[PDB]
Amino acid sequence: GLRSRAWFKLDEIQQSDKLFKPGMTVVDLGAAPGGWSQYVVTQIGGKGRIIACDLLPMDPIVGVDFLQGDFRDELVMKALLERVGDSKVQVVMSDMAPNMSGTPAVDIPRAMYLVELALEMCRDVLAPGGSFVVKVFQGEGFDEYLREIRSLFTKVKVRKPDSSRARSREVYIVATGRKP
Ligand SMILES: C[S@@+](CC[C@H](N)C(=O)[O-])C[C@H]1O[C@@H](n2cnc3c(N)ncnc32)[C@H](O)[C@@H]1O
Repeated sequence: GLRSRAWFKLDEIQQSDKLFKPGMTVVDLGAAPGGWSQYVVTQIGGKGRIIACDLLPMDPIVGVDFLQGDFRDELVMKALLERVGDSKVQVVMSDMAPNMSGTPAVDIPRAMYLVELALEMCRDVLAPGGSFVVKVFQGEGFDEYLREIRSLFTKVKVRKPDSSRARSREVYIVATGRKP
């Protein structure tokens, strides 16, 4: 197809939640191969920009400052913050997912650690009034994580994009209005 399933999932979320506007600065976590950043550039336009990160390398995209590295490493976090600089960040988007073993009691904790790191980054860099979109899996830790997100944002919705495989346990938490 012309675009990836991931690109279509974000397009569906943009349609339901209107997260991306012209000129915004966006952080893209777990960006490879680049569908979400590709999609967001069409919305924020040439004057907006994205600071992206993934363990894997990916094709460059004009307007996207991409840093290959392990988001769990504080050194990588520091380098991402050097790319954000004093730019106000209006949206943090995370599609990070760990390598899956196939065993829930192992995969869920692995995944939950990554989304907790994404939320912590929201606390530090997401501007007041900003948004967060994050891939989360159903099951252990979901309730507590949604609660943590609801305490940091004004409105929170749980989305299951039509393009998201009904067989997959993923959902996308879409939070808006980051609190002061
Ligand atoms: C679902 S794919 C992302 C697809 C992306 N949204 C797109 O549109 O192309 C998830 C990605 O998360 C990344 N990931 C997982 N753990 C990570 C970590 N510790 N640091 C950075 N990226 C990580 C992977 O390497 C994998 O590329």
